[PDB]
Amino acid sequence: LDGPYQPTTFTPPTDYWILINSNTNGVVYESTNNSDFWTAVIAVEPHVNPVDRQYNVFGENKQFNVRNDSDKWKFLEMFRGSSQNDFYNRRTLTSDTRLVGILKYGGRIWTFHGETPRATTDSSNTANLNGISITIHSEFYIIYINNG
Ligand SMILES: CC(=O)N[C@H]1[C@H](O[C@@H]2[C@@H](O)[C@H](O)O[C@H](CO)[C@@H]2O)O[C@H](CO)[C@@H](O[C@@H]2O[C@@H](C)[C@@H](O)[C@@H](O)[C@@H]2O)[C@@H]1O[C@@H]1O[C@H](CO)[C@H](O)[C@H](O)[C@H]1O[C@@H]1O[C@@H](C)[C@@H](O)[C@@H](O)[C@@H]1O
Repeated sequence: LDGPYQPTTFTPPTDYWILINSNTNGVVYESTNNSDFWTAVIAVEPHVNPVDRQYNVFGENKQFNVRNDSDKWKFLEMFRGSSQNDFYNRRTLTSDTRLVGILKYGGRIWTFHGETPRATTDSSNTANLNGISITIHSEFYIIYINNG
């Protein structure tokens, strides 16, 4: 509906889906409150063998082992709950549409995971929702995931 907006960093308001039109094979967005919430979504092109790729995430070079044996894009959610904790692949969205969504609502971050056209929403808790800001690397909309 509203957009597209160009890649930027901002603090999302609550109750609005951010829909990111992923158009490359790297970091799609980085989201943190710098206390209890770090999420980076990495885009993996169809049909790649296991590779150890370097990403610049929150000003640190991180190596992630990624793979994709499918015809679809893989959007890996990498999560850590503190600056000291290791990132881990918390969720994966497997998508032909290349749309990634995030919502702030009810003290939670909501995203889509699983495989289009039956991707479902899931929640992450935070003690500081209001402090979560996001750097979006692709054009985005503010309000589909499964359908385009
Ligand atoms: C159940 C469920 O939802 N399982 C999905 C899993 O984590 C759950 C999350 O809700 C939460 O983060 O953690 C919980 C643990 O306390 C739950 O286990 O998340 C993974 C990662 O996204 C899902 O797997 C991904 O999606 C599937 C489709 C596949 O592409 C995986 O390779 C990919 O990692 C996981 O979904 C289940 O995965 C298994 C096989 O490993 C089956 O495919 C299963 O069909 C699939 O469940 C289906 O997709 C879910 C996203 C959801 O729509 C569920 O209702 C549906 O049955």
